Amino acid sequence: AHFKEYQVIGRRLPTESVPEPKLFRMRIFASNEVIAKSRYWYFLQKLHKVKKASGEIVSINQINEAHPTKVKNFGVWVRYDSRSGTHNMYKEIRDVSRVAAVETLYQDMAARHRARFRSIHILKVAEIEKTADVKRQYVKQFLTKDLKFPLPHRVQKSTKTFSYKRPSTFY
Amino acid sequence: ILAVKKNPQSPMYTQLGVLTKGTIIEVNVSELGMVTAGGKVVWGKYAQVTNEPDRDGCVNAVLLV
Amino acid sequence: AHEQSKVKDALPTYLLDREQKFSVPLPKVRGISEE
Amino acid sequence: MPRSKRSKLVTLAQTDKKGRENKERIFDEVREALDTYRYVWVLHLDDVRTPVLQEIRTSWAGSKLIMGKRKVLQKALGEKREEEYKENLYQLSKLCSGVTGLLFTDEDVNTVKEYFKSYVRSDYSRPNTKAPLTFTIPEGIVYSRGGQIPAEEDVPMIHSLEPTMRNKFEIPTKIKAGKITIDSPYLVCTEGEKLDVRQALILKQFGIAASEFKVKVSAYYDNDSSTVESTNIN
Amino acid sequence: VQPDRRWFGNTRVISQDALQHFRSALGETQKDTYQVLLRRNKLPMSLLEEKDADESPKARILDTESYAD
Amino acid sequence: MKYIQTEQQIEVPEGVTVSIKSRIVKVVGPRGTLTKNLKHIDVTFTKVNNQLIKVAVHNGGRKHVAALRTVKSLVDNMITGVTKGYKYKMRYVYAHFPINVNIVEKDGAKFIEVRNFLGDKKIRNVPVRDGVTIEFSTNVKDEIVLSGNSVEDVSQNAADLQQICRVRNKDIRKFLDGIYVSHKGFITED
RNA sequence: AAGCUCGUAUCAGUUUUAUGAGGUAAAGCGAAAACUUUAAAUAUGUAAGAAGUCCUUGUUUGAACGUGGACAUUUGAAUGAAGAGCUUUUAGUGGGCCAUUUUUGGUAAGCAGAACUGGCGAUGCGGGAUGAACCGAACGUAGAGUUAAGGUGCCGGAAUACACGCUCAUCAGACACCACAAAAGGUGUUAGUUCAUCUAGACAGCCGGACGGUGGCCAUGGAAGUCGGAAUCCGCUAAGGAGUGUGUAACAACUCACCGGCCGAAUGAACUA
RNA sequence: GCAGUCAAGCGUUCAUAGCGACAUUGCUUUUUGAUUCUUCGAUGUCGGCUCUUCCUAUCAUACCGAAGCAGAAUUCGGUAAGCGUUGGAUUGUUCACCCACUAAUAGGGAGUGAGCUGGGUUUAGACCGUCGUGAGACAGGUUAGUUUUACCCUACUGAU
Repeated sequence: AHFKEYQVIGRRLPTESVPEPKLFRMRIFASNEVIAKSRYWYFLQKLHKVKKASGEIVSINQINEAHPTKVKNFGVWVRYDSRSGTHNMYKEIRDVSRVAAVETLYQDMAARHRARFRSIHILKVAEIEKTADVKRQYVKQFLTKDLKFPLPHRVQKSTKTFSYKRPSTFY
Repeated sequence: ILAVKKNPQSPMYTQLGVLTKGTIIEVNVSELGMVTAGGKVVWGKYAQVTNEPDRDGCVNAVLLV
Repeated sequence: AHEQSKVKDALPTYLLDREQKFSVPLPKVRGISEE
Repeated sequence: MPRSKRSKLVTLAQTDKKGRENKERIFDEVREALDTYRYVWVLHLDDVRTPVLQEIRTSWAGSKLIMGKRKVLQKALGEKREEEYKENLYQLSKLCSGVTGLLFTDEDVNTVKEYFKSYVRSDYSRPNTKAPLTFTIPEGIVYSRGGQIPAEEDVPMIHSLEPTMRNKFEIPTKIKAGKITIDSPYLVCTEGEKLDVRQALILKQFGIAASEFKVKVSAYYDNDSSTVESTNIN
Repeated sequence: VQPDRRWFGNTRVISQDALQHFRSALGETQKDTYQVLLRRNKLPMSLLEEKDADESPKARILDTESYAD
Repeated sequence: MKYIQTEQQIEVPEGVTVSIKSRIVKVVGPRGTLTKNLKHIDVTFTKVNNQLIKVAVHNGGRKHVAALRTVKSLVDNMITGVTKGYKYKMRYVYAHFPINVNIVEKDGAKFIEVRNFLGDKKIRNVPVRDGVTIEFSTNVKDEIVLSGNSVEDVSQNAADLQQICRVRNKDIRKFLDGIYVSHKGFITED
């Protein structure tokens, strides 16, 4: 969709001989808050034996970008279960914010590996602070001095159904 | 072969002599040269047929030892 | 075989140098009708 | 290149790649022998028949001869002043160019510089030198050795190597009865010519050793004084 | 098929005295052209055959020089 | 993987002038002029300084970048053609029936006549191409030399001469008659 | 319905609580996995007030059994609400397919027998080109608006919309579908995982070395690394097999396995989608 | 087919719990091309004229690739359905096999009771054999052993 990133802090319910549990926290990518809560409970129950029935959501907030207008490179690490045995995977995405990088990663996984939103688990999104640490060549080829290139050839948009001019793809 | 000792799924077929799969038959084993304690010479034992010999010609059997 | 070629029952003298419960193996076979 | 790529050729032979340990052992041996002798020469022996090299070796069983990767010898000695086992070495390490070449010894300088002065063997052209002779293949049956022996003692050339001279050595030949024959005069090399790649092959095919090969020296180092002395012998 | 100790039991043993008797009583036939057979008294017949020969059939030459030799 | 740009370079010697309009290349040299039409290849040409011409592909795939070094090689071949020229050398062999080769003009057409092949009576003609000169080399019996500015004419004519004399329905281990290509070099030499 | 005694705050294809039953660990932890200390459900039975509580105690004090008064409706969980029970008898019916969810048994492969729950027959309407079992859907007569399922190049009402990738098929593909040939074969293309080589210079190319005992032993007309058989060692090296192919009647000659020289930055193998 | 051996992978991780491709051995009669004188129960229908058209899984004709392919004649393959693919003898049976001509005598589908008939339809008869106490029935065998339309609408062929 148009994703957002939430911070969800949950906790097991209080009880005698165990007051004040240990307040676990997660960063989740989702389109609204209900999906974020659902993912939090899913991942807790998967990690260990806590249950929505026995826990509670202490807080849930939104995390904005600190510099939403500065181009950055991220490395993304993903694990997903489809179709046979799982496998981890590291990709590089050059974009402007963590949310948009994740959105394009999801679209790309859908395009290639027949993967949907409930098969994919984002493990880490980390900015590559130092150049020459980027690995992938399809990103590396955008970091050269004095870069110039022309727009794709032979495209043009029209609205009339009849034209009198035999257009030119100027060029 | 020397007899059809026992055919499953009926005694009437045991009488008639039918050789379906699972049948227990009695074979002459003088070619294997078996000798029993006390020094006698076995020449007849039991085997089980292990195929459907209506989908081929051979009757295949495993000795019972 | 080639790769392995780099690093690397009591028969008599006349028998070497030569060569070659009470259940039944098949219980409960399928059933055949009289038809 | 996910598909449509060159399938490399696997082959079933006994020997294996030598690996990094060989470079390391060589670089260790040269440096740990560097402080066992006193005079360290350098040689330029490029196209050396291994039997000749072995004769040079055995001409004294008291001194060690080392051969290896050029840059490995440099890494043993030292590239800049700011790294070297012993002192002032770089001034000969900056000179070794071809197939070098390192001679340890425990003998006076003059005996060695005269041994390497009075030595030469007879050999083949080793191309891109000058052609020090002018021979033409006679215009009949091309005999095995080329035509420079008494031809009535020679045996006619075997049939099996006609396509080499007809394709690669670019010599117009035909096949009459089993002898290989030529009918037009042929010139291989003109005496005093830069020899391209094919003429050395055509010459080595006829077994005429007509080249002087002498080992040469370019630099030198004496330990108990520790300063190089570059003397040129050829 | 139920399990049972028969089936894994010998059924038709025979002894050396009977073997020798029957083998000696196959070279004394004296067929009568007017006697007809009524029953045959099932016996192990591959042990009582094999009168003596004088031939000793040919040896297999294929075990030494196959064909590529 | 859709590289942003792929590039090659064509070096030009000091006698020839290449001139490239839309995609119709024309090279003029010390030996003649050659023209080629590359309008089916989708590349961008650029001149650097009178001795270097860069060819480029913007944002191209694997099959599209494959056809770039081939354009480079065609233009290079044209340049070496107009400076050095090409000379192919063919030879004919025979056992019993001599192959009799001749050049004959049939209404201003310059065919090559091949008679007596294996005793045949058919008169095989191969039409010489326009731009490639042909002559029988002396000092060597049974040798025909073709020369010219273009490779794709010399080599094709040699192919026609070679393939006009196949041996049908015989053991090509025993029957060795034919016309085969002996050498492919330059006119200069050396 | 005939009809009449009864809408009596009592009922219910429902949840909650108490408790049994599955006992599978998947809570979770042990006295040297060796538990039962104990979950969370999965549908599985029963129970949750007036025919009920207390006082007081006569018979075959605890067991049932008799007795003489106190006890009030937020009177003993939640949701919904008025259509359960006898008598008369009176009409039709009394034997069958599809699918899902459990269970048992099955062989070439199908499947067969039990049980629950939906569809059909008795039933139109919208969609799937066309359809009894597929997706939607509360059938009087009309007006207006909004939608379901399916769709939107033209047939044909509705974007030749927007954004990111993949694909070239000399019968592409657009499927009652996730079953059948179905596991592999391909120098088609794209992404990914794990191991390696590498400025003491990788991968591809050219050029040089490729040695000595030694034509190693047995074979036989001839077998010198290369028709065969048994070993497969030693020396010298940077490296060089008692030898990967071409070749000879036997040799010679070329070649790679392995080293080095020229050049200069990334390369290779296996594997998954 | 049955009983094994192997061993790349798969299987939650896993060899060894298990599966398990490709390879491999056991034998169904006799090591010297000797004649094998099996020819052993189809319970239901094949076999044959006249005439079109289609498939390719190709016999011949055209063109190619490979073989100890010297020449001649062959053998194994690729494209290809344009063209052709015969005359007779045999029912004490023809779910076949013979001998000739030929370039070759390939395999099939649509079939086909309204364009034709042979065993086989069964009947009306009769006799013989087997069975039954008998009337009768059949393990059989022999003989006898009738189906005709369009004058309607379409399709096809010609004609106004």
